[PDB]
Amino acid sequence: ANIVGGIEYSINNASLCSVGFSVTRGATKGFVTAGHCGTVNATARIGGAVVGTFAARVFPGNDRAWVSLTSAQTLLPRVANGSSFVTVRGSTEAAVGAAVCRSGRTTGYQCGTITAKNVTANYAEGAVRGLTQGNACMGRGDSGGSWITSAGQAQGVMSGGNVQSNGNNCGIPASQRSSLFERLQPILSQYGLSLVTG
Amino acid sequence: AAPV
Repeated sequence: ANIVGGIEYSINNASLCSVGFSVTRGATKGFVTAGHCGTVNATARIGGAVVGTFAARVFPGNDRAWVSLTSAQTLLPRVANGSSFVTVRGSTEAAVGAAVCRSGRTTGYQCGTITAKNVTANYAEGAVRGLTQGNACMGRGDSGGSWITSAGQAQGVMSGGNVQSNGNNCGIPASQRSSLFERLQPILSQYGLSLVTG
Repeated sequence: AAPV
């Protein structure tokens, strides 16, 4: 499969999440995603074909993971934007007030601004600390997807937020949305990963 | 808040 930020993948033929970013670990290919999407060794599939397994994860506390892929996968430095693509150029962290977009299988590509950093989410499973908050809308299924600036600087992966009864926060005003992402920097250093760029 |  071609690995691009924002596309759907399923875990153990049950749950769905979105791909965050293609990365490598020495000769190993992989993608970063949300830790809540799977447990170590869970199997990831893309379009019904097995692509790899969860190699590590932390959730709750943090919300991060990486899936190591088979050699046959094609890593690309891109994030889906409709039928088009945003090129990944690096991981400079943007500051509060910067515009940012996110990509995932349920709401597609959405943009907004970063409104706060170091936010705690109280999920049923336990607290997740140190998340950054944006006001781009998102929905059930978008987890693990990419957060990126139009300039191509990767910010983190989709964690959670105030989903309404219709499964997203897209029908409430930007001012009332809390969409939270796990910072990419600590994920790359924690696992020794390098981002694929173009 | 909920994960996703």
